[PDB]
Amino acid sequence: GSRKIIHVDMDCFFAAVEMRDNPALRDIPIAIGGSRERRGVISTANYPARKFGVRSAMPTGMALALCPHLTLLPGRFDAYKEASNHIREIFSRYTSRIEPLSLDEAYLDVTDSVHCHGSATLIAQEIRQTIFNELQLTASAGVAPVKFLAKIASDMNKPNGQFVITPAEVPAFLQTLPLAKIPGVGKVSAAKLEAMGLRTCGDVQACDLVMLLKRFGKFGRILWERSQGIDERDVNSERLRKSVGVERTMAEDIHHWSECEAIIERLYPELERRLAKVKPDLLIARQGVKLKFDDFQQTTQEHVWPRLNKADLIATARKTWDERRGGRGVRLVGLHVTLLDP
DNA sequence: TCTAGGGTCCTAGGACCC
DNA sequence: GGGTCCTAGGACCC
Ligand SMILES: Nc1ccn([C@H]2C[C@H](O)[C@@H](COP(=O)(O)OP(=O)(O)OP(=O)(O)O)O2)c(=O)n1
Ligand SMILES: [Mg+2]
Repeated sequence: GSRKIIHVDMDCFFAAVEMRDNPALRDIPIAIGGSRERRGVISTANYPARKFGVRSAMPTGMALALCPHLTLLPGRFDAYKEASNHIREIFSRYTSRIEPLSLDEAYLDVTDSVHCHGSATLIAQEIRQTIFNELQLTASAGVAPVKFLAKIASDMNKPNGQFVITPAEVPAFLQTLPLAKIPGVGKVSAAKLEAMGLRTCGDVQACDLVMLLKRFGKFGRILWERSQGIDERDVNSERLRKSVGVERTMAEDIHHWSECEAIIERLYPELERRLAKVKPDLLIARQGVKLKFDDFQQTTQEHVWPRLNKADLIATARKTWDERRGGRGVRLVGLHVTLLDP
């Protein structure tokens, strides 16, 4: 009664596209991210850069410290998007049960499938191959009875490899599996688990569920399940965004309400444009603004609202700026819309 | 080092509504 | 009182 799940993961996706398009960049440390002056962070880096310890989500500044000779790329969304579109069309040749997770990742459900005598291993290898023919990009993949295991498996032989976990293999695989490797277990959670002497799924199996629920709530349950290989989340494919936003971080903090109003005038047409594409009549459930301050704290202010409306966002922004800023500089401002259910 | 942008899901205080 | 809605913020993911 198993499922067969494949998680497909593009290797260094943005850097790979750049290396493909410009071969001079192959053997050198590169990164797609925003400049230090733009107060940017690294989206992604290729292997030569990763060797210096350069990482996704790393402040560009830390990345030039670790790797002085790093070449920084601003990124080309249209090139990445086109590639991602094509990859998803390839998946569709094998199955309709496709859940994209980002531009570079997707879960496939392949339980039903007559594609390679029902072999998930062979379907995975055939998708990676043919992503390579066609796009000249490599992918890694994981095959497992459930989602979170397929995802962890796609990391085990990257880049340009794959890894399979059979139902028989799950108990041995879990035993010494570090909880920090479970998706949704980030640094705060792992630190908290560690302070209780829980480092592996093995540790968590020896735990009482009620205690994990009382200490952690819903994540306590999820953790207790994942530690045991349990993950019933079905592959979706019918997933739609529930919200849409546009936000910008300025090169220099602002201290004047007119500066905030002016940035909002700039962000608004882009919000309108993006919302138009999924809802022409710009009707919505909530809209609101966000500000981030100099001490990196942020605040959001949204309210029930029938239709995307600029003057209301500006009015809301004035309130937020007058009441919550407390004299600080603002490094970021954003606009946000919550969509109507179904 | 000095911390994006665009999302999901989850919890929580307290107003609202029956 | 208890359910639901509204709102703001945290932790994560890519
Ligand atoms: N914090 C992040 C992480 C990633 N990305 C973007 C850049 C990547 O090219 C793409 C995929 O992200 P991953 O985090 O899966 O990393 P890569 O695909 O870059 O590398 P790997 O081969 O390690 O999966 O999404 C981003 O914008 N911000
Ligand atoms: Mg990836």
